Amino acid sequence: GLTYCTHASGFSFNPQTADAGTSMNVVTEQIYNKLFDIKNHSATLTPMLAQSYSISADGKEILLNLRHGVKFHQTPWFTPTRDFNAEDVVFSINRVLGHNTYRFPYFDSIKLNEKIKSVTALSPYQVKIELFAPDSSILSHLASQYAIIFSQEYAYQLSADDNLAQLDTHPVGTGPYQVKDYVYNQYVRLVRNENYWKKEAKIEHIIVDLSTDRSGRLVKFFNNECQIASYPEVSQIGLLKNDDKHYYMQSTDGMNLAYLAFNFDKPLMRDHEIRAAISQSLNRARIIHSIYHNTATVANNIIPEVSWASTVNTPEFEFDYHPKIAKNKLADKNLLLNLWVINEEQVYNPAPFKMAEMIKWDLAQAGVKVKVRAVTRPFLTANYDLILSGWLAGNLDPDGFMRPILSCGTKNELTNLSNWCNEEFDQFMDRAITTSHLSSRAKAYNEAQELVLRELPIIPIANVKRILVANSRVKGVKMTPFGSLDFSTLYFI
RNA sequence: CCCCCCCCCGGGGGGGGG
RNA sequence: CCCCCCCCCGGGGGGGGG
Ligand code: HEM
Repeated sequence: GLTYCTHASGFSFNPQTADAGTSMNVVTEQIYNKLFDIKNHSATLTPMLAQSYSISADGKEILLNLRHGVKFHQTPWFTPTRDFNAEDVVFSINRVLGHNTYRFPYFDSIKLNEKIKSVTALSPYQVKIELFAPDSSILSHLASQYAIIFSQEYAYQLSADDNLAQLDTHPVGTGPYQVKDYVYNQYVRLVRNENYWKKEAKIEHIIVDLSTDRSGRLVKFFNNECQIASYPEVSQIGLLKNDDKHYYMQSTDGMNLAYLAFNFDKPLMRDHEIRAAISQSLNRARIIHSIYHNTATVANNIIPEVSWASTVNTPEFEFDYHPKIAKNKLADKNLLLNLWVINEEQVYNPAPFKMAEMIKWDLAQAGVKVKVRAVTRPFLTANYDLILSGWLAGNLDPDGFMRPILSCGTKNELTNLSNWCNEEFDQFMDRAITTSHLSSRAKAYNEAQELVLRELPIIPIANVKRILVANSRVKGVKMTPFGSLDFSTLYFI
């Protein structure tokens, strides 16, 4: 038996209804399968519930050849009568599109229904996707944590009794692990799926512990009630070592960006002169040590270096810390600005309010008055001059993170906190998915990044590392920038 | 119930890359 | 740790014999 301890913050049996850029769902990574997986810095489509695919010459039609003999979980709440087929695929994508099955933040922010025309079953083992125009990002989005396949047989039985809410309370998937029992925001008890379509899970029983706070997580670990500890307290990390023979640490870089956005609804914030000066006033180097204790990189980029689309070696930032230039342009302007901070646990921010004080301090030195406000996620959904946020993405295709944050389509949404719209940026972004090749795609993505780093719609603060601690007994631990953790590969020695 | 071909999975052996 | 070929096992589909 293995125990995985992590935060109750962001816990869901459905990453589709969850707010985008906030989590990597460690639970749905084990109980649900996608059509494809992408687990390499080359973005190679690993076939999962889809054996293979082919794209029409014009680029507007994708055919998915689905795997045979795949069966859904046999749980107390559901007992399947048939194998996985095209009907389960058709139901799952049509739901997020808003089409006949007979708010999805991620899929809304990438505008899937504007990408996809139709998803239809040709054979029981063949699905046809119609596209409005060629999109080289479609299968990467269907390779993401958000594109899990649900049971059509289960949803038909649930819709029979108005019970379709149960889908997210009592799950049924094709994953290597199966849900046994749980208590909300406390624990999840997983059991190995015996009739899995791939190499079977090595550990029969896994418990996902959500109960303990960030501080007492390493406490529970060293008390041996916890064999893998995820997201530990940042100050506690500097107490640990890599020499120890009873525990090891594993870090990973990726798309985990903390940033500051300018509200472009504020006539002052639409001024490039003040935006470039505010950035010059911020000592982002000093923030990385006080907030992240060497578990982050000062970010002068939006696309991480682990992305296939990082062809720029992140050049020197033209609006980096210089308080003398900042003091001149801002003090004489006599500015007072409302800085909002989302009051929640952030994966890109261990201490978001502490950082908001360090920003309030750095800006006062250059003659800017900042008034920080603790704001809730739904209150924001219902005014700020600056907001402190970020993005965590496993999908390292910049269509999945740069489009939600900076595109015109998402301006009046929670994803684009800048309320920015640049038709030249949208130009590069649209171009980057009409071309199918990585050379062509990375060129347009670096052009858009270069535009973002000069127009300054956001100030990138940190390149954050996801950390975990594991016991020496536990082998088969592989932390990747591409997703959560695969519990299938875990085993004791 | 017995026998071919295709696809997929798992295992073992030979070869190739860090 | 990643990738070829051979062999074996299991599963799914098409074909052939009582
Ligand atoms: C490789 C170098 C290792 C050294 C030098 C080492 C040393 C020790 C020491 C000194 C203790 C007593 C507590 C202490 O004062 O540290 C201990 C206990 C223990 N060690 Fe190790 N250890 C090593 C590797 C491992 C590994 C790989 C495991 C995997 C299980 C392991 C499992 C344990 C366990 C479980 C205990 C507690 C008693 C027990 O469970 O049998 N050790 N070891």
